[PDB]
Amino acid sequence: LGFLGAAGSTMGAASMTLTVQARNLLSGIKQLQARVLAVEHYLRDQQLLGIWGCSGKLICCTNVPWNSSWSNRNLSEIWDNMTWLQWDKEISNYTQIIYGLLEESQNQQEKNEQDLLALD
Amino acid sequence: LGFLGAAGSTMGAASMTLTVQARNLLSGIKQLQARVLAVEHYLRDQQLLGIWGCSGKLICCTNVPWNSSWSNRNLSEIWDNMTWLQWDKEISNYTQIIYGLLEESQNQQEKNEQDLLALD
Amino acid sequence: LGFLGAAGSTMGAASMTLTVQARNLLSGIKQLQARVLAVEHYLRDQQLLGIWGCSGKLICCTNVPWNSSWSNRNLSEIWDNMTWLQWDKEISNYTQIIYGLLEESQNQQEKNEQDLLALD
Amino acid sequence: NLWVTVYYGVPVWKDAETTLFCASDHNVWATHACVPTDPNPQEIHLENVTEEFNMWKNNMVEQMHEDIISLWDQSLKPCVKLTPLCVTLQCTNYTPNLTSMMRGELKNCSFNMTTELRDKKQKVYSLFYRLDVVQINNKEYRLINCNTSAITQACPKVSFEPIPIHYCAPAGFAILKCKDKKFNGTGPCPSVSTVQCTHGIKPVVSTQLLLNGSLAEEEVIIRSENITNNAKNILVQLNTPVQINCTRPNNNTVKSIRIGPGQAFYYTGDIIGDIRMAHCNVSKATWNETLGKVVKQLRKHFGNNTIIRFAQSSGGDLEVTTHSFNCGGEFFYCNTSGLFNSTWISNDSITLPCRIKQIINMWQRIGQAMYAPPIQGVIRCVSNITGLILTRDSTTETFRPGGGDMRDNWRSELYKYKVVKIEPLGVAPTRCKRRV
Amino acid sequence: NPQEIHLENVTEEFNMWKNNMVEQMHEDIISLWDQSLKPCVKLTPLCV
Amino acid sequence: IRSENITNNAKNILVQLNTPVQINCTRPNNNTVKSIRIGPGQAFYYTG
Amino acid sequence: EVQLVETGGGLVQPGGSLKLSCRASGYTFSSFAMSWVRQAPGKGLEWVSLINDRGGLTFYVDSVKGRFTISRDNSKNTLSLQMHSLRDGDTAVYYCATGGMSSALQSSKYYFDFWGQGALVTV
Ligand SMILES: *[C@@H]1O[C@H](CO)[C@@H](O[C@@H]2O[C@H](CO)[C@@H](O[C@@H]3O[C@H](CO)[C@@H](O)[C@H](O[C@H]4O[C@H](CO)[C@@H](O)[C@H](O)[C@@H]4O)[C@@H]3O)[C@H](O)[C@H]2NC(C)=O)[C@H](O)[C@H]1NC(C)=O
Ligand SMILES: *[C@@H]1O[C@H](CO)[C@@H](O[C@@H]2O[C@H](CO)[C@@H](O)[C@H](O)[C@H]2NC(C)=O)[C@H](O)[C@H]1NC(C)=O
Ligand SMILES: *[C@@H]1O[C@H](CO)[C@@H](O)[C@H](O)[C@H]1NC(C)=O
Ligand SMILES: *[C@@H]1O[C@H](CO)[C@@H](O)[C@H](O)[C@H]1NC(C)=O
Ligand SMILES: *[C@@H]1O[C@H](CO)[C@@H](O)[C@H](O)[C@H]1NC(C)=O
Ligand SMILES: *[C@@H]1O[C@H](CO)[C@@H](O)[C@H](O)[C@H]1NC(C)=O
Ligand SMILES: *[C@@H]1O[C@H](CO)[C@@H](O)[C@H](O)[C@H]1NC(C)=O
Ligand SMILES: *[C@@H]1O[C@H](CO)[C@@H](O)[C@H](O)[C@H]1NC(C)=O
Ligand SMILES: *[C@@H]1O[C@H](CO)[C@@H](O)[C@H](O)[C@H]1NC(C)=O
Ligand SMILES: *[C@@H]1O[C@H](CO)[C@@H](O)[C@H](O)[C@H]1NC(C)=O
Ligand SMILES: *[C@@H]1O[C@H](CO)[C@@H](O)[C@H](O)[C@H]1NC(C)=O
Ligand SMILES: *[C@@H]1O[C@H](CO)[C@@H](O)[C@H](O)[C@H]1NC(C)=O
Ligand SMILES: *[C@@H]1O[C@H](CO)[C@@H](O)[C@H](O)[C@H]1NC(C)=O
Ligand SMILES: *[C@@H]1O[C@H](CO)[C@@H](O)[C@H](O)[C@H]1NC(C)=O
Ligand SMILES: *[C@@H]1O[C@H](CO)[C@@H](O)[C@H](O)[C@H]1NC(C)=O
Ligand SMILES: *[C@@H]1O[C@H](CO)[C@@H](O)[C@H](O)[C@H]1NC(C)=O
Ligand SMILES: *[C@@H]1O[C@H](CO)[C@@H](O)[C@H](O)[C@H]1NC(C)=O
Ligand SMILES: *[C@@H]1O[C@H](CO)[C@@H](O)[C@H](O)[C@H]1NC(C)=O
Ligand SMILES: *[C@@H]1O[C@H](CO)[C@@H](O)[C@H](O)[C@H]1NC(C)=O
Ligand SMILES: *[C@@H]1O[C@H](CO)[C@@H](O)[C@H](O)[C@H]1NC(C)=O
Ligand SMILES: *[C@@H]1O[C@H](CO)[C@@H](O)[C@H](O)[C@H]1NC(C)=O
Ligand SMILES: *[C@@H]1O[C@H](CO)[C@@H](O)[C@H](O)[C@H]1NC(C)=O
Ligand SMILES: *[C@@H]1O[C@H](CO)[C@@H](O)[C@H](O)[C@H]1NC(C)=O
Ligand SMILES: *[C@@H]1O[C@H](CO)[C@@H](O)[C@H](O)[C@H]1NC(C)=O
Ligand SMILES: *[C@@H]1O[C@H](CO)[C@@H](O)[C@H](O)[C@H]1NC(C)=O
Ligand SMILES: *[C@@H]1O[C@H](CO)[C@@H](O)[C@H](O)[C@H]1NC(C)=O
Ligand SMILES: *[C@@H]1O[C@H](CO)[C@@H](O)[C@H](O)[C@H]1NC(C)=O
Ligand SMILES: *[C@@H]1O[C@H](CO)[C@@H](O)[C@H](O)[C@H]1NC(C)=O
Repeated sequence: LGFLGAAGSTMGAASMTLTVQARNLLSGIKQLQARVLAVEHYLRDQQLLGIWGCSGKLICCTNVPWNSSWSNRNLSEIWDNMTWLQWDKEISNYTQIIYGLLEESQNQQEKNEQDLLALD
Repeated sequence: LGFLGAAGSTMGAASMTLTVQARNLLSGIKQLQARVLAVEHYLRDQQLLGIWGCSGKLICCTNVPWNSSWSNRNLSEIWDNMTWLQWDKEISNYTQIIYGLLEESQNQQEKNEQDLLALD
Repeated sequence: LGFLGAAGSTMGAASMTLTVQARNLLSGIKQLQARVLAVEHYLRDQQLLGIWGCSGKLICCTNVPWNSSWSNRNLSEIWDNMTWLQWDKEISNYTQIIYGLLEESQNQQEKNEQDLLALD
Repeated sequence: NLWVTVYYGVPVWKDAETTLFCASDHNVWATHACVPTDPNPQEIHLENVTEEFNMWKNNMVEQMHEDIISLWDQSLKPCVKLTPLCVTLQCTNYTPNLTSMMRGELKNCSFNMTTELRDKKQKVYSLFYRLDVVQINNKEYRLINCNTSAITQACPKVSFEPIPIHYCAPAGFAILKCKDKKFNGTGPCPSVSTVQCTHGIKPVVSTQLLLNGSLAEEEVIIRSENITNNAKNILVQLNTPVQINCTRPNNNTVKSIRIGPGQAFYYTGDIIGDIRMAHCNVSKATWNETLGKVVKQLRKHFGNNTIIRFAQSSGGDLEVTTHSFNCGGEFFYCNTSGLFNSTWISNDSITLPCRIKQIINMWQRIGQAMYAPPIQGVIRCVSNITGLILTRDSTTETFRPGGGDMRDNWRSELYKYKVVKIEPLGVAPTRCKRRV
Repeated sequence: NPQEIHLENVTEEFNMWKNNMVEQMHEDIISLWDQSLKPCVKLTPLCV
Repeated sequence: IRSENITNNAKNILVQLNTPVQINCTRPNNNTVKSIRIGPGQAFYYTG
Repeated sequence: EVQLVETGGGLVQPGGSLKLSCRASGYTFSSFAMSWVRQAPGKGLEWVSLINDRGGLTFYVDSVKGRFTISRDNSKNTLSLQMHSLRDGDTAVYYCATGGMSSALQSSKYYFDFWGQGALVTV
């Protein structure tokens, strides 16, 4: 479909086009500043993915349970009957909570891994 | 040997010096633009490696079979009797095909991993 | 505690605040040059972590033994009775040796992994 | 038994020099050159961190100096170049019958000025201060700049009032604050905190006496690179302000003439009422207490039973022999020899005469002169004296006012701050072995 | 050969009166205009 | 002997020597230089 | 000065459950790994379970791996062991012990250090 072609498709359809858009995030003092800022934004998103334990991944699973209050919808009405723009709006008030939990979860897992590697 | 010291060596000899050259990819408006462009090129290559499922790796193996038409040579005449410059010239017409297959292969594997993590 | 809040704490206490400071590494020609340089430094540190086999990790274990001459202290007097600034000063003369060993160790392991994937 | 474990995000840093950016919230200094400030900046106390500071090797001062000069020069680019004024002037004494200290000051000078059309000339009469006009041989005079430099007329709509500037570190760097109360500018600080940006520092330009800015919290602090080397300046930070009330009592009437196609020159046309001298008032009791405290602290470096003598400055240009400052847009050069004369052996105000100049050669430079337009009416300003710049000249030590190097007016606020580079990567032994 | 990708089910709110592309176009055009007059002749001898 | 074409006579030929040839150049006149001020902070230098 | 005191029930019928606990004092609870060891009335000592200092990692002998749960609360300085099914072969005196593991940044243990009074569980 091309860049943003899946924007109007359902979440479970648009989830198969992640590489199409990922490849378009990287591809006159004000223009140079714009390029530097675009690089900084890319690196900040990559840093967030790294902190959560998701390095070379576009889809990564975590150990943070869904708390229902964030969204109490069925899977059959999110992935099959909703777009990513609608979902993003629906949980825009909770994105700074979930991310914090994700960071804490990785911090515990990373330390646990170290302890499992210290058993002779 | 140092940076590019293995350029005249065989592919199977030059494959042991990947860190020497990897470390030299990062190490006046026009000069600042040149530095920003060098950063953008580095990040684009890292993005391609990430998409293919190769994150913190210099040598990574994939699930795309060699199709022979790309090059029907024996391993004994590629790694032992050829340089990387000659190889790069030999398959310069196929690099945009192989990369596409690599992206598709990771997309299938990544989804398969998700499904294997949904079995109780 | 916040950014650098653990600077005066012991190494085994400060090791639990790595995400707090990692998130603060990314967050007018001279100012643009300063921003480009900050990006280059970030990428050089990430490249060193990648070469050593540590990609999306803040704590990673290696196969390089401690050689004692670098520091012959007990674990009980490093992690419990020392800060990271004191440790950094104590081994500042050896950081270019350890890193070299780390690169060599990964080079051997990466090749070994390839060989283990060529056994039918 | 132990293996190398790599940690990223380690709370360590090293001394570094980097480019800082400004934040702030017309004027010769401006906010469009800076970013918005943080309404709620943070400061993180480091409970067990002791760091070594050295205010005399702090590279933040050199950057502040360069940035202030660059802003000053940029603010004079879209303004009027007064090249038509390097002409012969025919001057007489404006009020020759005065018996006050202004006899001989303020000359009524006539000249043939250019106008909008290149074919015509305009006869102009204006008043100039004696210090701005050099006799060449009504008598023939020239402007003082014709000998060495061109004059740019400062834009009359651009204010010279200092605006606090906050210096902020780029990502990857941090600013450490001493937070000690008796810190003398060098040595360790056992109460270091981490900040993102400095407090707002007003770019106040002055000599001898430091006006406005921060005060010491517990006692007068004597700061010097060496103390025993008499070639260095001594920066005295007071713990109480001393109020100084400065005025320009003359009700000047300002006229404006067009000197070219879209350019105009401003000059003093006349003075309404009596002619009075500009001056500053400092009270005797407050100043005497201030000097008593300064002497008490000086005796801790040069010993007790040592006589401490204050004296007026000696030679050099008015920029260094007088107290130079900008009061409401006018440039005052106050004598100060009533403030620094005394020997200390183990409501009654002091009035300091002040001279005013219109041709300013700022930042110790030659070739770039500025003309300060006159300001209509009477000027009054009240400032706080927050510190002094002293130089040291047996049993008696003599201290004199010094100054003129503006970096010493900034290496007096930027003394508690240090810039450090964060080094988040490090290694340490653990018992953790990679699975392999 | 520029591309255009139709979004089959995307409806977006537009406001031409708050579109910041106009302010940039205005600034860029003025800057180009002024730059094109820099290496040219200043007619100060004509104010006669 | 280096040339883009050799046979095209419109191109230059760059000849790189393997030994230097020393050339001794002089301006034997003992010129006395004077300086006059031509403006507020500007001066012109000429042979007096 | 280290005191480890076990509490919990005694005799239950086959198929029931019991929650045992251990109160610790005299040392920093959160600084040491903790474990449970049992001794049948006529036998020697048998290790039953191990929990690390942070409570995140638990280990069991295969004979109880699917039946016993070990947990700790570092704010209450309290351990607990919840046993399900309760087989005849589980009759033993259970002891609370400090040691058996370390956390990579501490020196190795691989031994049990402090032992509690013990409590007898019967089926
Ligand atoms: C140390 O700090 C003190 C306090 O900030 C400072 O004194 C203050 O200076 C300002 C600037 O001169 C004074 O503000 C002026 O007050 C007069 C009152 O008549 C106004 O007319 C002024 O406005 C005119 O000038 C402006 C340009 O400056 C124009 O933009 C405006 O349109 C008017 O034409 C202006 O508001 C302020 O009143 C004093 N404070 C006191 C208590 O008098 C002092 O100068 C500082 N020290 C140094 C060395 O700078
Ligand atoms: C500042 O004022 C003092 C006087 O208060 C000036 O010093 C006097 O200078 C005159 C010569 O003009 C001498 O005759 C007096 O004896 C001096 N008095 C003292 C106490 O030294 C001083 O020159 C003035 N400085 C400036 C820069 O104007
Ligand atoms: C748009 O919605 C229709 C259903 O109304 C669907 O058939 C079509 O595939 C959607 N288009 C995209 C690009 O998702
Ligand atoms: C879910 O969110 C609510 C509100 O923030 C919170 O009180 C609750 O504890 C959360 N659930 C869990 C399991 O933490
Ligand atoms: C969600 O699932 C429940 C079953 O738990 C069902 O009753 C309900 O109708 C479902 N809702 C939707 C929108 O599918
Ligand atoms: C977020 O919270 C605000 C109230 O602060 C509320 O008006 C808004 O609707 C919330 N967003 C969503 C998606 O519910
Ligand atoms: C160059 O080729 C020769 C064989 O002709 C080989 O022995 C030598 O090692 C090669 N050099 C490098 C740097 O590979
Ligand atoms: C190999 O390449 C040819 C030409 O592109 C193609 O027709 C053939 O199908 C490829 N082989 C496989 C297994 O796809
Ligand atoms: C490649 O391998 C084949 C065996 O399948 C052999 O017959 C041929 O000679 C080899 N070619 C080279 C260049 O080694
Ligand atoms: C690539 O294709 C062109 C024809 O389009 C051909 O001339 C060239 O030789 C090919 N490259 C290789 C390495 O065979
Ligand atoms: C500072 O040291 C004291 C012990 O002297 C310790 O109790 C305190 O927690 C330390 N502060 C930090 C932030 O590590
Ligand atoms: C430890 O360092 C010393 C000095 O560099 C070296 O001689 C020694 O061989 C090192 N130990 C090992 C095991 O290599
Ligand atoms: C280090 O461990 C040894 C045991 O091998 C012990 O004798 C020594 O006292 C310890 N030192 C410290 C500082 O804990
Ligand atoms: C590093 O080596 C120098 C000698 O070259 C020595 O003076 C210094 O103390 C050493 N550093 C440490 C931390 O021992
Ligand atoms: C102005 O110019 C006239 C000649 O046009 C001359 O006589 C007169 O003295 C000049 N006045 C001054 C003040 O230079
Ligand atoms: C002219 O300038 C020189 C230095 O450039 C200075 O020595 C001289 O005194 C000046 N002339 C007058 C009249 O002040
Ligand atoms: C400042 O204090 C230090 C002691 O920390 C002392 O060595 C230094 O000489 C002092 N300097 C001055 C100017 O008082
Ligand atoms: C300046 O300070 C040094 C110590 O840093 C001292 O040795 C020297 O004597 C001082 N200068 C004078 C003139 O005393
Ligand atoms: C200057 O003198 C002239 C007469 O020579 C007089 O007309 C003029 O008013 C005087 N200027 C002032 C400001 O009084
Ligand atoms: C300055 O003026 C104020 C009134 O605005 C007065 O109260 C104060 O005493 C004066 N200070 C001096 C030193 O004259
Ligand atoms: C004023 O200063 C002199 C020192 O010259 C001192 O003797 C006198 O007591 C002081 N007076 C007051 C009121 O402080
Ligand atoms: C006087 O100086 C001596 C040092 O010689 C010092 O010990 C003493 O405390 C000083 N007295 C006062 C009152 O400052
Ligand atoms: C003022 O200074 C003169 C020297 O210029 C000195 O003789 C006189 O004693 C001083 N006045 C006082 C009160 O000390
Ligand atoms: C100056 O004199 C004029 C007389 O017209 C008067 O209106 C004005 O208020 C005076 N200025 C001041 C500051 O008193
Ligand atoms: C002088 O300092 C006091 C605090 O000591 C402050 O309240 C006052 O505003 C200051 N005066 C000026 C003009 O800044
Ligand atoms: C330079 O040498 C090449 C042979 O490598 C030849 O083809 C070319 O014509 C020569 N050019 C000149 C100018 O001699
Ligand atoms: C210039 O060189 C080309 C070959 O590159 C040759 O064919 C041509 O004839 C040359 N020019 C002339 C004038 O001979
Ligand atoms: C040029 O000629 C004049 C006389 O016309 C003479 O005075 C002058 O010295 C000459 N210049 C030189 C450099 O001889």
